[PDB]
Parts: sequence; structure tokens; C-alpha cells
Amino acid sequence: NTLFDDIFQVSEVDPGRYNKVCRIEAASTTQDQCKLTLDINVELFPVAAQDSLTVTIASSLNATRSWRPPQAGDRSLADDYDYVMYGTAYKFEEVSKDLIAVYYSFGGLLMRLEGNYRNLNNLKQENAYLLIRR
Amino acid sequence: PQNENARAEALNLANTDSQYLTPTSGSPVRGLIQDHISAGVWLTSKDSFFTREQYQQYIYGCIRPEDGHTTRSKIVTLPPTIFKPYPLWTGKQIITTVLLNVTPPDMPGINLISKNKIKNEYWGKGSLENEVLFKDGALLCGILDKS
Amino acid sequence: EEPDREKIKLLTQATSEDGTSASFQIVEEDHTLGNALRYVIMKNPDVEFCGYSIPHPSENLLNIRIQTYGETTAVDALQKGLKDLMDLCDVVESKFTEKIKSM
Amino acid sequence: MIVPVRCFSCGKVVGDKWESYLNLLQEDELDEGTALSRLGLKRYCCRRMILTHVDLIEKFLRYNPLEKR
Amino acid sequence: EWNVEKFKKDFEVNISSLDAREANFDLINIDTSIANAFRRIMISEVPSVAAEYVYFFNNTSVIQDEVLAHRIGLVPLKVDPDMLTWVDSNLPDDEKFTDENTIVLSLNVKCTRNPDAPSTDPKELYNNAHVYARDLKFEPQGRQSTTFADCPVVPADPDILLAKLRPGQEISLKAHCILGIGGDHAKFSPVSTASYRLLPQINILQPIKGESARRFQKCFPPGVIGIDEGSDEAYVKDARKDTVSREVLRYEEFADKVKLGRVRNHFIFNVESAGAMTPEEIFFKSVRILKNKAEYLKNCPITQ
Repeated sequence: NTLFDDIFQVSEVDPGRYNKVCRIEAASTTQDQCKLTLDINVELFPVAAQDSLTVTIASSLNATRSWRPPQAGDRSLADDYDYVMYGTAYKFEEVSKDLIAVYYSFGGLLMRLEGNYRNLNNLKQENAYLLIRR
Repeated sequence: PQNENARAEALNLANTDSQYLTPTSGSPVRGLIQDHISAGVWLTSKDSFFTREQYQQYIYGCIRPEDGHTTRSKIVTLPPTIFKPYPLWTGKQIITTVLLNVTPPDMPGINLISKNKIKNEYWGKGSLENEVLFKDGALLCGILDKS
Repeated sequence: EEPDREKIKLLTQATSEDGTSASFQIVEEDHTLGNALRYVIMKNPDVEFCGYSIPHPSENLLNIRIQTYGETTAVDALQKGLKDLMDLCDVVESKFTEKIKSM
Repeated sequence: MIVPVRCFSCGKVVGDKWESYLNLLQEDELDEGTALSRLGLKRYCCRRMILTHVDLIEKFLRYNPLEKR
Repeated sequence: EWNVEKFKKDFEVNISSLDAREANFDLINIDTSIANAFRRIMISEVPSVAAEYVYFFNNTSVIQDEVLAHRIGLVPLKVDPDMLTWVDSNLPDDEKFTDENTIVLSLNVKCTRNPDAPSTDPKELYNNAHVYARDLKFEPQGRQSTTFADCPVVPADPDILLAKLRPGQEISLKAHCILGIGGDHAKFSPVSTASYRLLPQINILQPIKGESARRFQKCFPPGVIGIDEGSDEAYVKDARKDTVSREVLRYEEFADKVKLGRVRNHFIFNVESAGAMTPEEIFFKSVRILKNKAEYLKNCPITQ
């Protein structure tokens, strides 16, 4: 099930002493409170500045057991996007009144959200798939 | 030594596992030394990405179930942190897997907030690779050092 | 006749009840065959885990470990791998024979 | 002493090239760089085996206990 | 997905040069683990013939006995392997060296003084002052006087200087030459260097035509980069000629407009020879050792 969905607008792409990973600052286009900080593998999914990415956070992909490499005949929620990660939430922080930051770690590639209403669906789970299109 | 009274003392009282902390001030005296320090700054880095044949080879290169390293008799692994464009594992996710296989199964993972020796400015803008975070036995942040 | 039962040896302490997960130990081997055989076993869509390992450099012993998903034991996946590495050296021999005669 | 039969790093036979080398320097008056490349040594590991040999056997052979003087 | 038919369609061999001593060729679309195994066996597992036991009867030279035995072992003999069988190192010396395992070489040199007219060169001054590898004589023991009569045993490099003498000194030895592999000792290694390199890839990103191509010419070996105009401006003529020196990366004009990668499945093997076998033949002999190295495990009972 989808826990979060928005269209973000990349402002800054910073390499910063790395060869494969960039740090991505992205503000949203629907609300005015949610910013996005994200590390992506820029060798696999190249991002330039002033790009418009469709960031989705899902809970699973559309009764399985564990990860197993795909075959002919699979059918998943990842079939829509271009770049899927999988990580954990490790920190909640209320930035002010009516702002909540959630922090994600994708194996060491970090993500920080912001905004207010997401007590509805973002949780402290050990599992969140994260999907960027286009 | 030449009898079972002296074998039992050299395995339970004078063994190297009970000499981890020194009695002088309670500090640890055992740990890895030169190339292993300078490999953890490369392996637990953020550029370190490994494919499935690389990931599974590094886990069995260090952990043999035949020598009794595992606590499960079967090497368990983790899902990759990048699914779609090519399935890839991360070098911190290898440190997570080897703690998963050698620590006993019926306990919770380790929870630890420590630091490195390496300042955040050496990694670029906005990095948090000086805070070391273990959460339920998963290395989520920071490289690993002599510290 | 009588074969050589000292070469390949299934380590029964790390072999599961099903047979789907096993360990092997080969005498007088190193990275030469163990890396080439691990590559061919990992092209099986039924192998869940595979890796070779050399315990100490000073003895010539090669541990390889296969874990399948099921529906094929780790002995069946070892010998599909040795058969597909016999076949892979017949392709290299044929292309190199044809191309010396093509000069 | 005498020229090494093989090179230490590569393993090329090098021991057949010491008298050829001293004639490329003496007769042809080549420099050492051209003389090594006409002998077919071109890895720098195989170059230093002929380039840098001392040949002390010529200094040992003057002490012969089996002949007079 | 991977298969053996899917490997046969993509695999290519391009043979660059072939000679009696060295051989360059390419292996396209193969894995590094397989190509490292071919490089491995050629250095370490392809057997060859070299002197193993040396029996000095007299050695009154300057060179020590154990030093002179070591130098004889390193001499590459032009014996074809598969003419010999393998020795059996457990049953003792009265039963171990047969004529089908062993090739006997002998050396019998005496130095005398030459009566000459003149600080003079010792070829004109002593007799048999230098001992070469061509002074090793093949003694055809047993029934293999007729199967080595087609082509007798000779060193592959006959001008290897073994010893130097002065008059009064002599060397009388007799060496048994046996079959062995290069993992045991490096004298059995049939290759002077079996090695490969991976194909260099030079990715130009932005067009760097003009005089910024004339100085981009010079940051590479000469045949590597070409120029036509602003059209067909600066391109890779031959990305095989390049030594990966990274000389273009220390100029700030090109630090953004080029990359240096590799083509990962395209290997460039350079196989030389110590002399006994042609280098195209110890590549076949390597790819068949790896094949039999797997047959012997397939056809073997899984123990316990």
C-alpha cells in the first residue's frame, strides 16, 4: 500500500567526495512545507538540477516470504518506477508545531522528509520501499 | 599443560576471550590493527555497492557454517537496498549481515549511538557519516574505524 | 576398479536434512576452479546462495557452499555447475580452433 | 656472479643475452637503452636483469688454485 | 538469464598476432573468473620438462654445486610433454626413473690453456672456457632411442651461459629431467608471461575539436586518437593501443570532457613461451585442463 506520494522539484545535486552517490535537495510542488533530502545512486539513476521526480513511499509491492531475484512472469509495484530502494525509518522529529520530519536509512543512503499530516501513514517501520520515477 | 585441571583453567580463566578488557583501567586491549581499519573506511562507505554474486561471496568468505561460525546452520541474507535498475547491496549492509549470522538468534539486535574518528566535513555537504548508528543490529549510519 | 573417494567430501555438519543446503570440501584446489565454479552455479535460477572459501592458504582445501531455494538439492546444483563448465570450455576451444584455421 | 638464467619477475630466459649485450655496447657503440631493446627485453623487470648485472665471476676466476701463478 | 547456447552466440575470439614464441589474442564476452582461470593454469598447471636431479661427478669450478644444479633446472628444454609420463615419487630410486619418465642430460667439460700470441679475450686464450646450455648432451636411454630420434632433446635457448672455467677446472655431471607443473617450482612453468589486460574504454563526452584536439592527441599513444575536422573531430581510432597512463587527467582542460573506463568482458591475452611449446598450444592445453578439472569432480563420489 502507498504511504506517501508527491512530485518533488530537485534544486541541488551535490556529489561531495563520492563517485556514485549524490545528495539531492528537492522541494515539493503540491504543498509548501515538505522538503526532500536524499542520497541516490547517481550512476544508476542520473539526476540533474531542476528535475521533477515522483517520489512514492510504499509499504510493500503489488503473500511472499523474502527477496528472491525476479523471473519471467513477475508482477510488482516496481514495474512503474525507475529506481526502487528499500530501507528503515530510524527517527521521528517534530520540527515545530505542525511539522514532522521522518528519517530513512537505505543501507546508509539517508533520506529526510518534512511536512505535517503523515501521522496517518508513515510509521517507524523496518520496511519502506521508495520509488522515484522519471 | 598435562591434565584436565590445567586444561580447564587455560580454557576458562586464562583464555584470550576473558582478557578482552585489561584490569588496569577496564579498557579493551584487543582489536584489528592497520589494513582492517583502512578497509572498514572503504567497505562501510557510501560508494560501496555490491552485486549479488559479490555480496554472497563476501559473506561466505568470512563466515563458514562448517567451522561453527553461524548460530543458524544456514546463512541468512538481506534484501538489497536498490531493487529496480540493477539489484545491489551496500557495504554497510554486509556488516549488518555478519552480525546477523554470528549473534544468537533469540536475542534482539544491538542498539548503539557512537562516533567515528572521521569528521563530517571530509565527506562533503550535509553528510552524517560521523554518527555511528546501530539499530536492532543494522548499521544504518556512519563508517567504522579504529574507534 | 575403485574410484578416488578422497577428493570431494560433503561436510555433513553443515548439510541440511532436505539436502537443499550443503557444504563441500575439495582437496588440492584454490581460487582457480572455485571462482570459475561459483560463477557457473550462480547462473542457476534455483541457487539461493553460493560462495567458495579457502580456510587457510597453507593447506590446499576448497570449501564451496550451495543453498538452493528447494526443488533441487545442493548436490544436483553442484553437478549442473560442473556440467555447464565442461560445456563452457568446449565453446572456447571450438572458437579458438576455428580462428587459428581462419588466419 | 654469472648472469641469471631466467628473470626473477617475468621468467624470460635472460642468460643468453649477456654476451650479446656487451657486443652491442662495444662494437655497435649503442647506449644501454637501445641495446636492451634490440635484444628483445621490453618489460622493465626483464630490462633490469641485463642492465644492472655486475658479473663478478670474472673477478673470481683470477684466483685459480689449479694452475701455476 | 544465462545458458550455454547464450554464451556460444556472444563469445568471440580475435587473434591479433601469432608466432612461434608469443601470441596475442582477444576473448570477447567471457567472465573474469573464467579468464583468470585460463591465465592461472598456463602459469601454474600446464606441465613441462626440466632437470630435477643433478648428479655431480666432479665440479672444480668457481660456481658452487648447488648453484650450478639450480641453473641447469632453469634451462628450458625443447622436449614435448605428452612424450613423457609422470614419475612416481614414492617407490624408491632403483625403480623410479624409467626411460618413459626420464630424459638424461650429461655435461663433461674440461678447460685447458690455448697456446696463442697476444689482457686478451678468453675465447682466444683458453679452451672451453665458457660452458653453454648447448653443451648439454642428450643420452637416449632405453627404448626411446627411436622415438626421440625424430627430434632429439635440445635446450630451447642454446646460448644460456651456464658456467665459466679456467684451465685445470672441469665439470662432470648428469641430470635427470622429469615432468612437472609450475605450481611446484617455477622451472616447470611453460610460459614466460601468460597474462591479460582488459580493453580500455575512452569515453569522450563533450566535443573537443580544434587545437583542444591536437593536445588531446598527445595525452595518449599515437595511434589512439584521430582528427579529421570539426567534423569527425576527436575520436578513438584504436582503443586497444592505449596504455592506461591517465595522462589526460592531469590537465584541467579535459578533466570533465573525458572518462577512462574498461570494457569488462573483453580480455587481451598475451601468452609468451619458454620454448618447449608454441603459445597457441598451451592455451588449448589450458582450456582442456580446466575442463578435465571439472570432469574429475563430476565423475567422483560425494563422500560421507
